Amino acid sequence: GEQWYEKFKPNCLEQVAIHKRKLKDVQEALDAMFLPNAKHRILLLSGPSGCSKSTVIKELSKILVPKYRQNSNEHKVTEFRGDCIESFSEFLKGARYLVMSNLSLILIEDLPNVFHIDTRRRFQQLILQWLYSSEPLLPPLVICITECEIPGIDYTFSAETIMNKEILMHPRLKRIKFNPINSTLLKKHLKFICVQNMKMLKEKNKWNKRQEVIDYIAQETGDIRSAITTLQFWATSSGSLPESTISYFHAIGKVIHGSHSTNNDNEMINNLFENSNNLLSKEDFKLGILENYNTFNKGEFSISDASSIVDCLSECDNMNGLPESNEYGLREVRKTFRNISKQGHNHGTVYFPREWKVRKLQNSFKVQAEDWLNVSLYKYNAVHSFRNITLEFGYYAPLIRKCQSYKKKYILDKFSDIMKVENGIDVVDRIGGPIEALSVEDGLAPLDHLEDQKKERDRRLRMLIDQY
Amino acid sequence: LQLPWVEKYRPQVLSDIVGNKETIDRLQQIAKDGNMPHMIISGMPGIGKTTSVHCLAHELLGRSYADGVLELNASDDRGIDVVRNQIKHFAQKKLHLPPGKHKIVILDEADSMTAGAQQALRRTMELYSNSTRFAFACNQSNKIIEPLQSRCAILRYSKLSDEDVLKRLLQIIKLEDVKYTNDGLEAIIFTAEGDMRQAINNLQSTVAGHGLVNADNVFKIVDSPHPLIVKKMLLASNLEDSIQILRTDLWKKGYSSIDIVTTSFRVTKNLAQVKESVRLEMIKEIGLTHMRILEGVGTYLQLASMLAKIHKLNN
Amino acid sequence: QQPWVEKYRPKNLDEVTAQDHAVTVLKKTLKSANLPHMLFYGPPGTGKTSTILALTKELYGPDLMKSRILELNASDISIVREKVKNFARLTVSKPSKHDLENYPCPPYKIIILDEADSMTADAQSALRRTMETYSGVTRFCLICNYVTRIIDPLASRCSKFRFKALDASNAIDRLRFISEQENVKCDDGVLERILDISAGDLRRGITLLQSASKGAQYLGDGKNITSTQVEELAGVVPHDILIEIVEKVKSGDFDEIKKYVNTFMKSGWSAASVVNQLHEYYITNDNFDTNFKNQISWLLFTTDSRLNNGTNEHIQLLNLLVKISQL
Amino acid sequence: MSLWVDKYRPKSLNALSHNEELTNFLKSLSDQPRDLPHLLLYGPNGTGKKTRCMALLESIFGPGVYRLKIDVRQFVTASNRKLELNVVSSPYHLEITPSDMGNNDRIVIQELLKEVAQMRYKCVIINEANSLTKDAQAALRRTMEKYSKNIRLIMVCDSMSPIIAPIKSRCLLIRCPAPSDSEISTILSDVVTNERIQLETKDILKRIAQASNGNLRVSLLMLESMALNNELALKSSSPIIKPDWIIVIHKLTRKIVKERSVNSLIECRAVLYDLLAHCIPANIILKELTFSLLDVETLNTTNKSSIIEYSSVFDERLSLGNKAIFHLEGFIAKVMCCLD
Amino acid sequence: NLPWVEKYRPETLDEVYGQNEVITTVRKFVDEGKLPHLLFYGPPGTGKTSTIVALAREIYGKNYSNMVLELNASDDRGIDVVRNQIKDFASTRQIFSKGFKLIILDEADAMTNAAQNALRRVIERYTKNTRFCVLANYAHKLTPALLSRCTRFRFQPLPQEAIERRIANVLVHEKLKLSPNAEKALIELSNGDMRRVLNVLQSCKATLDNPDEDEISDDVIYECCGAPRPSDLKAVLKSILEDDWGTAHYTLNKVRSAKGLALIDLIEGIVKILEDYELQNEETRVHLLTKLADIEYSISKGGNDQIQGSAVIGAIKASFENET
Ligand SMILES: Nc1ncnc2c1ncn2[C@@H]1O[C@H](COP(=O)(O)OP(=O)(O)OP(=O)(O)O)[C@@H](O)[C@H]1O
Ligand SMILES: Nc1ncnc2c1ncn2[C@@H]1O[C@H](COP(=O)(O)OP(=O)(O)O)[C@@H](O)[C@H]1O
Ligand SMILES: Nc1ncnc2c1ncn2[C@@H]1O[C@H](COP(=O)(O)OP(=O)(O)O)[C@@H](O)[C@H]1O
Ligand SMILES: Nc1ncnc2c1ncn2[C@@H]1O[C@H](COP(=O)(O)OP(=O)(O)O)[C@@H](O)[C@H]1O
Ligand SMILES: Nc1ncnc2c1ncn2[C@@H]1O[C@H](COP(=O)(O)OP(=O)(O)O)[C@@H](O)[C@H]1O
Ligand SMILES: [Mg+2]
Repeated sequence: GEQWYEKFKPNCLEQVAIHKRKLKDVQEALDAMFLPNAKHRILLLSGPSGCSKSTVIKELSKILVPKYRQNSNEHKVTEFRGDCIESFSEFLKGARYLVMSNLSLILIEDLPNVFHIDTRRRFQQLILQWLYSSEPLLPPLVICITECEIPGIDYTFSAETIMNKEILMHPRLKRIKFNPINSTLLKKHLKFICVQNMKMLKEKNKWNKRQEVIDYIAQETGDIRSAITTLQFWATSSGSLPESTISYFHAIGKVIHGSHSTNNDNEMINNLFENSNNLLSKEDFKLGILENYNTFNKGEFSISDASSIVDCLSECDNMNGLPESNEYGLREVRKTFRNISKQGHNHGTVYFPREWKVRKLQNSFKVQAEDWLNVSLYKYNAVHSFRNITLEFGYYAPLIRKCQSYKKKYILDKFSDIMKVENGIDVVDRIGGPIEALSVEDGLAPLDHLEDQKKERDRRLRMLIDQY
Repeated sequence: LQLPWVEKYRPQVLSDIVGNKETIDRLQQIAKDGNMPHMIISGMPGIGKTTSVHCLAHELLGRSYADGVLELNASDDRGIDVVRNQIKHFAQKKLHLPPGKHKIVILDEADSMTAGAQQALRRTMELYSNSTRFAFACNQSNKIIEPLQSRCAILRYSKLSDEDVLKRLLQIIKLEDVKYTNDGLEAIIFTAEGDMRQAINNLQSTVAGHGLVNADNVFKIVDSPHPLIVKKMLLASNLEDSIQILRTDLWKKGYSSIDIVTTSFRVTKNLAQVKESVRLEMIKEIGLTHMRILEGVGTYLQLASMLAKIHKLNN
Repeated sequence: QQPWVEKYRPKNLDEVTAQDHAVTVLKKTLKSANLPHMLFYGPPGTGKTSTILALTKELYGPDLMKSRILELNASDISIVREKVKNFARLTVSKPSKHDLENYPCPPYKIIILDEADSMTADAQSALRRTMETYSGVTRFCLICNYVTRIIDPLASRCSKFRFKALDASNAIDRLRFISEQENVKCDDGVLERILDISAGDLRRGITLLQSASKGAQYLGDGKNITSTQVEELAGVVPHDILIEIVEKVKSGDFDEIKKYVNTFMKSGWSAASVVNQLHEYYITNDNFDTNFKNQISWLLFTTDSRLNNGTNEHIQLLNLLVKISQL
Repeated sequence: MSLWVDKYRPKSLNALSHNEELTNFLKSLSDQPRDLPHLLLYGPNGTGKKTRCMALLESIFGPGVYRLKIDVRQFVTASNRKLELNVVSSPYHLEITPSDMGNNDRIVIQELLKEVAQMRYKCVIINEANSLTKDAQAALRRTMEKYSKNIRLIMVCDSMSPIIAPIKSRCLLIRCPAPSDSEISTILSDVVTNERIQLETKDILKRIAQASNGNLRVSLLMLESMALNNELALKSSSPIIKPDWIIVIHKLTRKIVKERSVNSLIECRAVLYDLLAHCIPANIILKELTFSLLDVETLNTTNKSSIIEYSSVFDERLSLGNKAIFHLEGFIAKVMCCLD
Repeated sequence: NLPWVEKYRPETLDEVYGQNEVITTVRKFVDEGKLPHLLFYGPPGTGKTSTIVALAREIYGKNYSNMVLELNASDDRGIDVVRNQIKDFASTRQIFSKGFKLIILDEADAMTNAAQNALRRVIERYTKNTRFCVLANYAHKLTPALLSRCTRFRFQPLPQEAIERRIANVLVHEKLKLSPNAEKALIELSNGDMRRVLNVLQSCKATLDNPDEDEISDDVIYECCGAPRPSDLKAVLKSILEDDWGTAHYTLNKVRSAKGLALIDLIEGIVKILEDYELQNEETRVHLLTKLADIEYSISKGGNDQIQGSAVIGAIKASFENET
């Protein structure tokens, strides 16, 4: 019945699941805080779940509190509970006495009912009063916040929404942001828990296949507690426990090639819809059909059938995702392909839609167009619209600049303006690349260079600003 | 006065539960394992989510079911503080139990509530984690914050389907001694749309208000458009007869255009004599009519045009 | 300065022309000292707004009126409902001695919802509920064009006033008087052209006259308004271009029609205006038989529907012209 | 140096050379800055509407509006999302293109106009006003009704039909016809004289203007490209450099006319994805494809009529659709079926 | 004085007609006196509110004011205010402390789902002290839980003879004169809803110059309801069917301008009138319906009104050409 992570909770500061950089930064900040003439009174840690926020604080406190305690144990962290049945103010007033020989770190992981506006205002006022307190001798205050949202305070409960601007940018408040545990540390901790449970693992004969699952756990999430719970559940369970691409392949094949177990189109359509509604609800399915219908008879069918299929797909698209649209489209596809099926099925490779690649290329084109617009504005005092860039300046201007640069290089006042072209900050290649064709995405590629392109654009913008 | 039929004879063991066989098998293997982790149940309500949780509690605890189970709506009192107080009073109560087994708390309807109180519930679970295991019921898994799903295991359920709905209705009628006919059960299943609770409520209402369970008797109480009338209207050989049926039996009875088109689509989805081409053409026409209605033109002329197009298709 | 529409609005009730029945009924209601909910309907630009404003000015007075009168367009339901509730809940200010000396200021406020027919059924039901809640202290005046668009429960709660379309004589006299007062020099047929373009709507006619006067003032020439400037301001394609388009359609050659349309699209004239002018030319012509008009009506309707969805004007116009040429 | 398109761009109302009546009207309007109304210039793309707006602003506020700066003003959407739209601003006026946003353009317009009004008057230039959403147009109407005193609107559009009636009533409509071939040739000849480009014959400028199809911007771009590619010495046999995507569409038209098969349909669909990846609007692609098909001399009247019907129908489908590929492929398939 | 809707509201269950089944079913509750949760659903203006009020008056008696709280789910104040009012009325100690308390909630179907779950929770909380009679139009839009917590009662449409006799009752208690054509038009427009019938009758009486010696006519009823007059629609149809294009266009425009008749309303009226026509070829009906539906859909999105009217005329003419 007892849980594993509680049994094997960290005992020292060396087995804490957190990166060394964050641990060192927190330790240094906390040590500087304990100094008599400290600069921060409240230490605010804010991060996602399972980041060892309170655990690291407790481990550091166990060694730090005795150092600064004055002459007059187990009261290292006087944590406050948000379900104690105005309590926060009384707790603050009581902790105020916990100074000198009564030194005790204060930890506020659990927060009070801050949903109502009045409660949030009271909490903010109390925090501001604590920060404005003139008492030279005050106890440490540590506030740990876990970030979560469900896409205002209702939408998100991050640090930004919990305290006002005066506290967010307070000159005497240190805010630290944690990071999820990396794969290596999680794997190390999981294998340590294993090394501990070797006895039961050998008794159940699961020692040989532990490495086959641990990696998956380490690759699932960076939450130490959740990973340990999952490992314990897997070790305890005697069964086998853990797709979309296979379902997509089967659905596309049944829609186009058709099923053999059931000869009734209506029954197959109804069963497929009932069993798999989410897969067909997404618009991409239609695109997939458009990308896969030509595979029927390796494209050896009359153009009339293809025209009818495409017209139906367009009509279904115009229906704006109604339940009848998918029914109608699939029934057209099945009926059309059944009338020209010779004897059997030729299960060709299923190709995913190319829409995602087109969207990525469009995003890259937009980034390049923005960079070109910035360069034009900051080097020639010219402003052009996005449509003009896509239609007119996308091709003409790069060609002109390339010709001018080639002439400049060949030469080195008939060409005086030509040599003024600066190779470094002038676009000479057509924006978006040559317009030749786009190949089919045979590979899975369920889905970055966009971030690198944006960084490059920012660097060029800074260079132009320096020039300007 | 009289209690609802559904609550009177709710299933007591996982065997009676039907549908989502893989999830039932997972619950059974968890029960026989003797160690029960946290759950996040998701699915459209009325498919034995809460009932499955209570049946799992039955199979796990047994005699201490009433002393180790607490169902909370989480919004009855419009306050999370009182919910936390109740959870504290329940968990903190000292009851000796055999090793391994832990108390079970069900927090129903966690999807109609904000993220901050989800974090508060996560903190409460973390504090009371060695004695109580939580089963968060919700309608959407993604709505629950990421930490909650990371901590717990997600259980995805789906509709019970007509076969199992009919099966449970046969047992309910057998134990209730209710006179029934096949068309009545078909009508009950059609109105239920996969919801067991709705099916049982409709059956109870039909048995109370009327006697023999017939389609006419069932729809005298359901109040939804009659599928047979819609089928006759759609399959009427002559256009004028279909128009008259639509005007009299449907339009003058107050039925909305959206309901009429939905019933027509549902009827067309299941037909026998209509050819596949005719069926899909009718589906296309119904879909266009639905799109037109949803955009603002919810008038009778749209339904008349749909009927005329359907009749032209049948020619 | 100020738009001529509000500047030259009728002051009192007797200044409203060609509205004898509605004006007389309104005066009878005013004398009765009981103001029920009002629903004004009629073709646009007939003085409904002017009539209601004159009625209010004769009830509260020139100074007090501004406190008891609210005006809303009823377009886009929560917002308008909130503004109406806020206005109604506000306590009525105290009338002054002068206000009570010559005006029998009723103890209620008036809210005028223009374009009431554009509201949906749910919006009209919400408005009816708001009226019922605040019927004691608030009187509503719904201005619309078609009374049939108002749901029966809402319509039954308001006394209805029908406004007749203004005759050409009254509109032309009004425009002439405005022009003389504002010192506007126009050629013969300019005012009639403005009336024809506005389809009898005096609001649009006055706006177009003001725009033409501004253009003439900018020109700096003799400042004699010409029909060409009025059509240019109103966006009406010249009649000669329409005649050439009709001749090309009669020719029937696809290539010639395509070239003419390509040349026309460079002028910038809107295709909707061309479609409307072609509809007017064809429907009201005695040289075409019944079948030709049957077909042209549907063709023009389809082209207008396609254009209203945000489609390429060139393609739609070319398709329409090709279809008409093939009739 | 600066491109010839921008190098010789007129910077004053006196530098204009075509549509002299419009120039005189603008000069008269600038003579009384106080009573400047809200202007709506409508006309074909590339005619010089923006140039006329700039000239009017220079005449009114003086030669200071040509100094422009770009600012990234971020805002919050309805769904609490961070939106970014760049704004081009001058000391006396500002330029915004709400069409770059899309459906969520009302919020940006409202925020920008309110901020500008809060800070004689400032001129807001609404680029691509024809593509604004109806709710955005209603918000504009509200701003005109409220903040007319401090904000003056100068909206330039390709088409006037999409503009709602109240905006037309409240604004001064001005048509901007495309320049004639002779005027384009004269402008190109002036550029040639200023650039020392040898011309064997003057018909080169006429051919360039004809190829541009009334677009002065594109005509100047072709002139510059050909001059640079021909060692600053044009000849009668010098090729006309057309947009690359136009040539791609012409190749697609030839392929469709020649090969009418399913594999040809797949290849054309791939070409369509390639064209779309370069941010070319679907409607523009459809229009260019239809007009290239209609220019084929081997097609009869019935084929042309069917092609134009299908183009109109599929343009309507594109307007009310979500994915452009479906409608373009359907149009191509219908054209192939009718031709075959 | 008081609106005729409440002035003539039934005082006892014996005054409820056309709903004999539900009336006899509920006649047991007044005798026994134990009232469980109820759910009255049916088309509007059939007596659900009248029935519940009569039952409450018969049960409680003179304590109706302090033992019956009537609320509307579509009130101007937020639904949270309605929940707070219900909570205040239920929690407060019973002044008389005799029997349960009744809360009559109306237009419950219009609520959102979450509001319906909230109502179900409130019902569960105060089961022993408060009894709820949910009044709605259709039960199918209610959540299954609320439906299960309440006993269903369906109100059938009122018989036409009942409406006739109630109209005669109103016209005899109120010194008002109504012509047979006017009464027929009022019944047709109401579609069985008694609320609208009474409201229209009261409005028509108000519009009458001297109600003591003046009689209401069908024209008065149509003006009060603001509905298209059948005579105008028939004249427009006759002009379209038996006159040239100029005459038909002029007649349509004149009628629409001088009667404030929208194009959509004219199309619906013409379709309703034509449904009674005896056609020879069945394709004529299909063409008429399809073309008119397309025209109405286009009008819903706006466009040119003159072109739309000409399209209606041409569609009617072309469709009727098939008759010969
Ligand atoms: N190696 C480990 N490192 C960190 N925590 C561990 C480890 N092993 C077990 N745990 C337990 O996992 C949980 C993670 O620590 P802690 O709760 O302080 O982090 P957190 O992310 O701030 O938590 P919460 O989401 O509850 O606010 C604690 O219960 C800790 O006892
Ligand atoms: N498979 C089933 N067999 C029998 N009863 C069921 C089944 N599914 C749902 N029910 C009925 O639905 C009610 C609640 O079930 P459930 O859906 O788990 O809770 P909720 O409706 O609150 O989501 C129970 O009273 C039960 O009788
Ligand atoms: N009956 C009338 N008598 C005098 N002027 C009128 C009349 N009707 C309209 N007008 C003129 O038309 C202009 C605008 O009227 P408008 O507000 O459009 O009326 P409505 O709101 O009824 O359409 C006013 O300035 C007014 O001078
Ligand atoms: N009157 C003119 N004389 C010379 N060049 C012009 C004239 N009008 C426009 N141009 C040229 O056209 C180019 C683009 O015009 P633009 O302002 O984009 O027109 P639009 O606003 O219609 O798109 C400019 O670079 C400018 O050089
Ligand atoms: N069953 C009935 N018997 C007699 N009168 C009725 C009946 N139903 C409705 N009415 C009449 O209709 C008017 C309003 O009824 P209403 O309270 O709206 O019923 P519901 O709430 O069912 O719509 C009443 O004044 C009443 O005279
Ligand atoms: Mg923690």
